[PDB]
This record gives sequence, C-alpha cells and structure tokens, in this order.
Amino acid sequence: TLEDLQLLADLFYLPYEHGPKGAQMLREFQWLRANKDSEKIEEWRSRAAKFEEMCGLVMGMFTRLSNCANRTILYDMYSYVWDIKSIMSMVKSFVQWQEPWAFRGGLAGEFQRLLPI
Amino acid sequence: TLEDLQLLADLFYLPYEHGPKGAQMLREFQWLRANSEKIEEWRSRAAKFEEMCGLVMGMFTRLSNCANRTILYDMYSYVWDIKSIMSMVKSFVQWRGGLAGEFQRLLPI
Amino acid sequence: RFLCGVVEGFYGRPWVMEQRKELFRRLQKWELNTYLYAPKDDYKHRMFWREMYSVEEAEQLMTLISAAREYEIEFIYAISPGLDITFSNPKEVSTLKRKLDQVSQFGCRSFALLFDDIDHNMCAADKEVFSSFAHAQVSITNEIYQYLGEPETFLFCPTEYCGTFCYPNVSQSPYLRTVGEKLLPGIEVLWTGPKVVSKEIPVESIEEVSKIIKRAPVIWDNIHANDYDQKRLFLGPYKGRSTELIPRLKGVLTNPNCEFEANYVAIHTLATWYKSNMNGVRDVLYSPQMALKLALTEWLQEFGVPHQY
Amino acid sequence: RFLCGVVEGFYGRPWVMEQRKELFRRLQKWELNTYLYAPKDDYKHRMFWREMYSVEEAEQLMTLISAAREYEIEFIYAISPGLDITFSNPKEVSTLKRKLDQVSQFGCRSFALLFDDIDHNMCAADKEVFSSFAHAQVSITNEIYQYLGEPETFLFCPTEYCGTFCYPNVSQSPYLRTVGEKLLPGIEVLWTGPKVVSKEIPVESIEEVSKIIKRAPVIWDNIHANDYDQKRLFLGPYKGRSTELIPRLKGVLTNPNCEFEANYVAIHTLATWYKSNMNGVRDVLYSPQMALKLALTEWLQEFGVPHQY
Ligand SMILES: CCNC1=N[C@@H]2[C@@H](O)[C@H](O)[C@@H](C(F)F)O[C@@H]2S1
Ligand SMILES: CCNC1=N[C@@H]2[C@@H](O)[C@H](O)[C@@H](C(F)F)O[C@@H]2S1
Repeated sequence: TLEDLQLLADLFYLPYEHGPKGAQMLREFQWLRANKDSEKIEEWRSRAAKFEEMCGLVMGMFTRLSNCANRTILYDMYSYVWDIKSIMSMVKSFVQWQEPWAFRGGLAGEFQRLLPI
Repeated sequence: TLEDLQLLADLFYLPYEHGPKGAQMLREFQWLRANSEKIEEWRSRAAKFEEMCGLVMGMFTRLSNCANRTILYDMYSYVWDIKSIMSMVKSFVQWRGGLAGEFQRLLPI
Repeated sequence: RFLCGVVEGFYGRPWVMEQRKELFRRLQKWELNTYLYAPKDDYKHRMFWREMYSVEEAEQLMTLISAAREYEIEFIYAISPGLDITFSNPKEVSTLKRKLDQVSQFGCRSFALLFDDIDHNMCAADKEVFSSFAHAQVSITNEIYQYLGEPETFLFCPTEYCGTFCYPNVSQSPYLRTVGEKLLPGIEVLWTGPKVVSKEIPVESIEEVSKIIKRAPVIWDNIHANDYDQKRLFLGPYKGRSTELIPRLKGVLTNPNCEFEANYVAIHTLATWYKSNMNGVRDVLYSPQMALKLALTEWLQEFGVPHQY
Repeated sequence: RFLCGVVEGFYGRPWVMEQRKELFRRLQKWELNTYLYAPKDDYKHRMFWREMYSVEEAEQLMTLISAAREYEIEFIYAISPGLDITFSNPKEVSTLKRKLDQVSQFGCRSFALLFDDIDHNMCAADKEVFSSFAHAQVSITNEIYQYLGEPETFLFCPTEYCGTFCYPNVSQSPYLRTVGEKLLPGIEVLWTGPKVVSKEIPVESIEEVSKIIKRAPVIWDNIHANDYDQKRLFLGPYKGRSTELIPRLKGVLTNPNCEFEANYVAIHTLATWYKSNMNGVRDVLYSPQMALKLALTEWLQEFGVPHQY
C-alpha cells in the first residue's frame, strides 16, 4: 500500500530529521515514559493502548513488506527493517510494563593504545 | 619470500595470541615508551626498532605488488591499516542510531 | 565416521559460488571431506527461511551440490528458523519440509537445523504446547529428521552451544539433558567448546559434554573466525585442540575468516591436524609451529601465480 | 550546461555493473544526465590507483561506458591518488596518465581527480618542489587535464571540500585561494556545502565559495549518504537545498545510500527538484513533502513487480 511506504520512509527519513509518523510515535513513547487518587490513569492506559495499537500497525506493515514481489528492493533494505521491528517489539513490551570482543583492534589496536591520537 | 608470510602471519595470528615477530615489536615499543650512560642503550634500541619498522613497511609494499591479486584484494584492507599505525608508531619513537537508536536509548539496558 | 572440513557460518558477506567450488577443490586436495552451508546473512538460510528458491537460485545450488559430489565433498545444507518459527504451528513445519524438500531435489542428502544465537523465550502458543524450549526444537528436529527419511548425516545446533552458554552450567543444564535424551541418536550435535572462540578445547571439556548429550559432538570451531571485529584477521595455525580429541568427536568443522583467500593457513593447518591422528584410542602427533611453516611454504607459491581480480 | 545525477562515492561495497546499468536507465527515465564513478573501496580508484586494468575488467568497463553513452548518461571517471602519490615524481604522474589513457580507450571522455579524505602533510621531496599542498594538486591536476586534451567535463575534488574543512575559514582559506587562482578555468570543483552531510545549503554560503574558487561549484551532496552509520538509511526526500541554487551551480551529484535499491526516493526527489527550476536565471518552486508523495507513488508499483535475488 502507499501508506505503508509513508510509514516506512518516516522511520528511515533524513540525517537531521525523522519523518512525521516516526516523530509522532517517538513523542508518544517519550510521553508514556514521563507518566483512591487523581484520574489521569484513564488517559495513560487509553494512550498506552493507542500506542500498543500503533506498535501493531507498524509491525503489520513490516510483515507485509517482507512478502513483496520485488525481492531485489527488499533484500537491500530489510536488514534495517529487521532492527526497528526488534526495537519496537521491546518498546511495545516496555509500555506493557565468549571473550575476544571487548579487547578489539588486534595488533594494530594494541599499538594504538600506546599512541597519543 | 617465505620470511614475509612468517611476519604477515605473526601480525594477524590468533584471537588470544600474537605471533612471535608481532609480540617482539610490541615489547620493544612498550620498552622505548617506558624510558628517558643508558642513552647509548635507548638510542641503539630506538634506531634498531626504526629499522624493523622500516623493513615491515618493505614487506607491506612487496605484498601489494603480488601476482595473485585475488588473495591480496581479500586481505590488504588489514595490511593497509597496520601500515598506517606502523608508520606513526615509528614516527612517534622519532619524537547515532537513527529512529532505532533514539528508542533503544530509552529502553531498560 | 569423521566429519572434517569447513562451515561457512560467520556473519557478513557470504562466499560466492566460484569460491565455494574452489573450497571443495582445496578440501579434496588437503584430504578433507565436509562443507556445512550456514551463511547467517544469506536471507534464505536465516532471516527469510520460509522463502523458497527461484529458478536461478535453484540452478546454482544444483551446480554447487554437483561440484561438491565431483570433489568427494559432503554438502550439508543448514537452515536456522529459530528467530521467528512458531514450533506449535503445523504450517511452520510444513514450510520447513517444503524448503528442505526443494533442496533435496538439488542433490542434497545431508541437512542441519540450527538454533544458535536466539533468545530462549518462547511465544504464548509454544508455551502451552511445549514443556520447554529444548522440547520444541527437538520435536521439530526429529519430525524433520524422520520426514527426510532419516538422512545418514543430520546435525543439530543448540542454543547452549559452548561451555559459557549453558544455564546454570554444562553438567546441571536441563536444556542439554533434554537435548541428549529426547533428540534422536542418528542426529549429531554441534559444539564450539568451553567458549564461542575457544583458546583451548580440553579433552575433559568434551568428555563432560558427551555425557549430557549422550553422544560425541561435532565441533564448530571458531579459532579462525573473524566476523566479531572489523580490525582482525587470523592467518595463524590451528592451536589449542589436542590430536587426542579426534577419537572422542564425530567431527571438526572450522568457521574461518569472512575473506575466503585469507583462510589457506586456517584450513591447511586443520588438515595437518586431522591426518596426524585419524586412527586412535577412545602434543606428540602435531605442532602448530611446524604445520604453520608447511602451510605458509605452499601458500607462498600461490602468491606468485598471476590471478587477476 | 548542468551536471545532475549520481556519484557512487561512498565507503563500503561498490555497486555491481548490473546495478550501474539500471541506474543509467532510471537517470535517463527521470531526465537526469550525469554519473560520477568514485567507489572509495574499489581498489583501482583509491588504494591501488597505480594498478592497471585486466582484460575482464577492461571488457566490463567498456560495456558500462557503452551503456552510459546509450542512455544519454555522461560517464565521469574519477581517481584518488592522494593517500600516497608523490606529487614531484614524474613516474607517479606518468602512471596517472597511463591509467587515464587506458580508461579513455574504454570510451571515457569525462574525468576527475579527488583529494578529499587525505592529510595536508607532504613528503620532504614535495616540500622541496611545491610551495604548498594546494599547489601540488593544482600542478598535477592542470598537467593531467591538459594531457587528456582538456576534456569538456573535468572535475577536481579539494581536501577542503566543505565550510567546516576550510582552515581558517572559507573566505580566508589559503588552500582554496590557490585552487581558484591557479586551477584552470575549464576544470570544475566539487563542494559538499557548509558541512559534509549538510542540513541546508544556503545561497549565501555558495556565493562565498564561488568568490574564493573563482567559479560556481558542482555539489557532491551527502544528504542521502549512510556509510557513516550501520543502523541508518535515508528514504526521505531531497530537502534543504533551495531551487534558487540551480542558477548558481555547474551541477548537483548525489552520493546516496550504499544499498543501491534504497536510493529510489534519493534519485527520484533529486530529479523533481532539478526539473522544478531547470531554467533558473540569477522554496517557492519545490516542496520536499510533495516530491516524496510522487516518489513513493511510483516506488510503490516497483514493490509489486516480481524480481528475484
Ligand atoms: C554453534 C556455533 N554457532 C555460532 N554462531 C556464531 C557464528 O556466526 C560466529 O561466526 C561465531 C564467532 F566466531 F563470532 O560465534 C557464533 S558460534
Ligand atoms: C567531495 C566530498 N568527498 C567526500 N568523501 C566522503 C564520502 O566517501 C562519504 O560517502 C561521505 C559521507 F560520509 F557523508 O563523506 C565524505 S564527502
């Protein structure tokens, strides 16, 4: 669908600006995070549920995209789609609430640790 | 020469162990760093290191002229980087995630 | 009896068909005998495992498997459905059967099921149906094994694939105990040793593993693996694995550097190690320094042969 | 005359010949005209610049320049000798002439010399011969351009290619001073704007360069470039550059995402921007919001057409 790509481009937009949908979604997760007794619990779960709905809209689109006839466009950018799909699963879940690597560089790197720059 | 690949293999050896020629240079450079009639010693060691530094550069350029570009092209990206670091080590002796990141930076980790 | 060769199981740019054909030519030359196809970033293997092959894809896999048979190399085809498979879903087992069925029409007779580098947590639906994660993997692996008429060679790769990865420890691991108990005796298990990249794989380490899995493991060695760091390459010799280990394993498959041409010493030295004790009792026979000298000596002539990029 | 198109000038995996041909099809389709071949990690462009082409490489480069010419696309060949050229050595210049001579035999009429991501330090021999870094490049560039019989399209890429790279500033830069004063009027100069990846490219900032370099530059836009971060991709529209910029530039070449297929919006929106003020004299004519609506509309049909990997 058209709307699918609009949401897609919004997540991977420009270096100094995210798209409207991507920025709308980020603002809401950031809001939820910032928030008998006072009735503002009505707005928080109504707003958490409307967000858990958007987390299922974006994830529906992703699955849809992966089933596209053009396997050439998809193979080139899906690695990026697979990352944001994993970061939005644990965001939705958030709302609902060895050894050779750590000593990187090898020989070149070991020498660099003894250098000023 | 076979002696070149012995040096090449020593510089890019094993995950937990460096080859002897690689381990030798690092130790000599680790020694020059920790120092300032012991002048003639340091100077003899700083000058002999420059020669090793200089000859390693020789093997590095020798390899780049190899007939087998298929082998070369696969591993020269590493050679060039150790060559950059080897020249300034010697010259020293002479002296942010996108929308994915924005969200993950707010998740419990 | 002994599966010894290479595993293209690293992350990053998978090798090309020309390189894979060259691998078999080299394996055959060094008296090696196996090739496990597990490229993590080759979408039809891991990320998009459900996706079937096109005419062209089928055609080159047809040539590759052909090439393997010509060079006496055992072509084991692997698939990692683990990141998103619904184990209780019969549509998911049907897809894996059609996918491995297409691959058996290419000339494949050896397959593998990989469950490495996945979160131990099962989805709602898998939790009702399966006692644990270990049971879900083993039910699918066994149903697939039998469906493919119980192939001679079938490998299984656990989530807890090294010493470090076992919860709480290798010996008290409920997962491995399930794996060795309920996984069929005709299916082998892959093991990387005490760590992912093991500095040494002690003869005790594996004896202890074989006790829990109730069989000798196939080693998926990461000694020369270099995918976890852009700045590292490994041209050193095969070192840390006693030649005494061979009569205690059903195999050894090295996972080497992503750059195909930088694996000569890596695969050369391994072959010197396998041939030094390929008849034993269930280092006097091999020395890395010696095998390294023999490897670089032959590699040297290769650098002199004109090969244009 | 205005050079508008793409620049494959990113760090990372260079595009294949198949992708470069389809690109000329898309460029011609969207009324774009230029292509600058500059893969940073194409060893015969940077690192191994001295190395001559093999038969197969020549044949592939021949087929590509043929395809370029056929789709009314200007093929501009670029070379970066800067990491280790010795500016004073006539053997280094003789090598640069031989390599560009070999490329002109492939049907290439347009060329470039890039000195973009290098240190300003010159080897003792070049200090004895040349009075500054800027003189070394200008002398070598002017000799090459003249040698190549002064090609109509000859581009030059400075070390100080953006506002931020200029020492001390853009108007007082002694390097740019020399570039504009001593670089031949027929040779074009690449510019990326105020920074590398510029948020906006003001009309004022271009007037400031145009004065010091004594000409209107060709922009080497990095708005859609994503080689500097593994987790970033750019599918948004060409935004930040006014249409008032076209009557003030000799061209706009976009260095896009490393992933060839992801650049449909990058090149589509670039075409829209150029065509909106294609005949400018001296943003009311272009709307990134709008261009994106049309770029996606046309992209959407592509995802529906079957294509196999
Ligand atoms: C059963 C073994 N499976 C594994 N899969 C990963 C590989 O893709 C890597 O190459 C390796 C390491 F060397 F980086 O780490 C692990 S071990
Ligand atoms: C004339 C400017 N030359 C440049 N060379 C680099 C390119 O290889 C990159 O693709 C680009 C991106 F990192 F922004 O950064 C710089 S701009």
